[PDB]
Amino acid sequence: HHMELKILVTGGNVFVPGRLNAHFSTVVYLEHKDRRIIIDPGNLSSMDELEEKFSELGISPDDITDVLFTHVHLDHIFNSVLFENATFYVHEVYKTKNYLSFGTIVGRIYSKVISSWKNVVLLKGEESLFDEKVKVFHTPWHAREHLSFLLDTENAGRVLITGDITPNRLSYYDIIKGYGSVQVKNFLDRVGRIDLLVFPHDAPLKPE
Amino acid sequence: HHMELKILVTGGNVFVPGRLNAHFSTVVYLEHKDRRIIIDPGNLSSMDELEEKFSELGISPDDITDVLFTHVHLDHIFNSVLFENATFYVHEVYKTKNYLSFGTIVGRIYSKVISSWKNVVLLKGEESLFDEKVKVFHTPWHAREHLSFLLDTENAGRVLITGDITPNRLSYYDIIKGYGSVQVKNFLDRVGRIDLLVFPHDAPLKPEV
Amino acid sequence: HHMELKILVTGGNVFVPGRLNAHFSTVVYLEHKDRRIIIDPGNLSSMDELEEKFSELGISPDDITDVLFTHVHLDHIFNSVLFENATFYVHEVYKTKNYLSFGTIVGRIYSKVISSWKNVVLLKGEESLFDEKVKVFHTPWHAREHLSFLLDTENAGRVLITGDITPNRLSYYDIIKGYGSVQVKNFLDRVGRIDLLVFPHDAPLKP
Amino acid sequence: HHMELKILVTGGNVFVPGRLNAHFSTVVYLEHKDRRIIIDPGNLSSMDELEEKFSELGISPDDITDVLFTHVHLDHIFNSVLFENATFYVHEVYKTKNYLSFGTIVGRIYSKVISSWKNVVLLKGEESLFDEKVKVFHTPWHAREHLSFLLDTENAGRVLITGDITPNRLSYYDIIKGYGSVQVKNFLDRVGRIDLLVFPHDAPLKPEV
Ligand code: NI
Ligand code: NI
Ligand code: NI
Ligand code: NI
Ligand code: NI
Ligand code: NI
Ligand code: NI
Ligand code: NI
Repeated sequence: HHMELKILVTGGNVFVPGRLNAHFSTVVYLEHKDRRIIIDPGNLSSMDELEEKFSELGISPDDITDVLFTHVHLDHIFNSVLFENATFYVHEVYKTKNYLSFGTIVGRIYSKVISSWKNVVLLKGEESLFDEKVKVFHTPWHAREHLSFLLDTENAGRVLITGDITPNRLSYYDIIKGYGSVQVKNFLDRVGRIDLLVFPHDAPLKPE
Repeated sequence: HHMELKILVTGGNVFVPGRLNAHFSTVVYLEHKDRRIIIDPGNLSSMDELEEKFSELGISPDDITDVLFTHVHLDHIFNSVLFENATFYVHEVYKTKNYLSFGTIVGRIYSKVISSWKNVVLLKGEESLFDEKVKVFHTPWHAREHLSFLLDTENAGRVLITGDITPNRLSYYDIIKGYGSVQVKNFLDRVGRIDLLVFPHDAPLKPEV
Repeated sequence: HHMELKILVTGGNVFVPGRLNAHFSTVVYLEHKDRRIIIDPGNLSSMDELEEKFSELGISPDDITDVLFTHVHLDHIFNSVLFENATFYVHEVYKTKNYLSFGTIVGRIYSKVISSWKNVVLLKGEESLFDEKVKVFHTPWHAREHLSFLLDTENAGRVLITGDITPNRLSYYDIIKGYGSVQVKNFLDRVGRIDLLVFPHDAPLKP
Repeated sequence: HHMELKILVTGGNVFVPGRLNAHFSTVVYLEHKDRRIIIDPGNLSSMDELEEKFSELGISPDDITDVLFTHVHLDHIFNSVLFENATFYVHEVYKTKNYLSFGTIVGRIYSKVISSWKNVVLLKGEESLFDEKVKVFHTPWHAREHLSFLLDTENAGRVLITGDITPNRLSYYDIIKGYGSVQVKNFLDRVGRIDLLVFPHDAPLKPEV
């Protein structure tokens, strides 16, 4: 039973201080057996791209069975409100944050999104999920609850969903050049040879 | 009892076909007597600006008493989900649209936003609200439920919230130059002399003499 | 001799009053005989998409022979600076505008772009260009120099490059619904049956 | 003779892979004696904001005497084409990069911008400029030519223009939390107590005690 990967959205940034916040994460779709899995469902601003991709795939949001989060930042999780039948997976320490302290307005939005998750599995890191096709790593070098996911796929080989420990190619290159996070560098060394790096705010890359 | 206007957000556009939709409306705040009124609460992408402005004003979303919509487009209405204590005002023909036919995904979002409105006043056009400080016009030259609002303010004089019949200054200039919508031009002629045009996707403008 | 169309970039809008102006036009590429033609070269913010498309096509900006402008707005014309070997086509009345009056900063950028056009063909409207494959219409319902182009293509049929008289699909729908520009509506009636509408700030549409 | 700081633009990001690149840096303006100084003139997309700030200041691009670059990335340097009378300052090792190899189109744009700089001062790091009001640091943890600038200002105290070694507040917080660049962290330790951090793609921040 093979796991197939599709990148529904490659993420990016839209940010003007005090005026515009439309960051949007990469959205990863996986099919394995009877599971239809999303990692980082993304932000509202990706709605038209997702509409198009769901239509190509012949599926509805109602068919998504499992949704995993690298972390609890709105630009990665907002679209979670679409998936009423999914089980949601997230690192347990997210429960130690007071999201209502994020600002009157912003906190209310986090709270409404988070409250919509009716079935939640809390992770610790090191789990291997979906018949060992998905390995979970606790990678708290961005947010305390941050996770990265290593995927054993048929069509794309061994794929690392980095999350925001490496938001884009430049951040990855900074690690290679030796002046980035020592923790992230050590983590990448631990993971070892992979076929594809899937960043949250850039197009993916085959490591050199 | 004077009505005071503050423009919390001047709107704009962020659109890349097939990739990015982050249009965001102008957000207008009005204080009159014990009412705290918003016209077009805007889009999620304005959340940091709104945070700042609410903080300057010393208010919370819970203090908003009334929210009016030019029309039912997400970039104007999304933030309506923040105002749990407000009465919502919208043109009655919005009920004749099937929002779930807007796309599986996009329809679901519209439906969830619209369902959050627990107290709704249905407008027809021509209403004079808030002790005659707000005049409602049915201006369906964009969407069937579209409304424009004329405000009698103390601090900004006579202010027309156009909505999307004139999204920005260039669209207004096209009317003035004679090659824009005949219906919108007629409407502006009807309204007559005003002090300020507040567009949904641009900075406001003092009109030509 | 057939004319082939490729849409290199579908345009859009990025605009925050007082803070951000990154509007970018649709960029149309046409090959006909030995001509490599661009209509509305676009804005700086399309640079990565253009790099990718030029690389797919196996061409350089040096190989572009002809560049036509719907009108002289920066989000349509900026990338003209890349095409040093091209002949530029533009409506003659652009010369009657004082671009340095656009603002000290913005005027300077217009002036620098416009000064880079070394070979210019001035159009009036109604011209048929490239062995009658491109018909030029003067459509001054946005800017006095504004042009629209009707293209007789092999791969996409009859294609109207609207320019900013209809920036996107919504503006076209407003005309269909009867409350948009009467002049644009009459223009579209005059053009008649076409296979594709190519807007400057949206994906194209089969009418 | 005091040096006055004005932040003309706070920078940001606009990036959609394969479709849109409109990153734009913070733009810093300094007045000292007869000098009108820009650090990182920014990107084309800031043109309306710059227009408005230049108008407020009562100056033209022709009045800018000095322009310094944190580094040679288009979103920081593009607007350099506006300043015909300026001396440009940049780390010498930029000359070792082949900008034509950045891609046919992108390389062309870099080359045209860089060619417009008629008077250039090549920096090495550790220079003290403008009567010692500006200290230059070689901070190559982003690009080989990358510089940061420490400013002694009258109106904002001691200000660090970080450049892209810390693009925004989150990158700075990562350093404070202990999992960011060791080199950047050691650099901030070396700089010591300052009043303001000016990031290239975010609003500035008063540092942590
Ligand atoms: Ni994050
Ligand atoms: Ni992120
Ligand atoms: Ni609308
Ligand atoms: Ni709108
Ligand atoms: Ni235009
Ligand atoms: Ni345009
Ligand atoms: Ni950089
Ligand atoms: Ni930068």
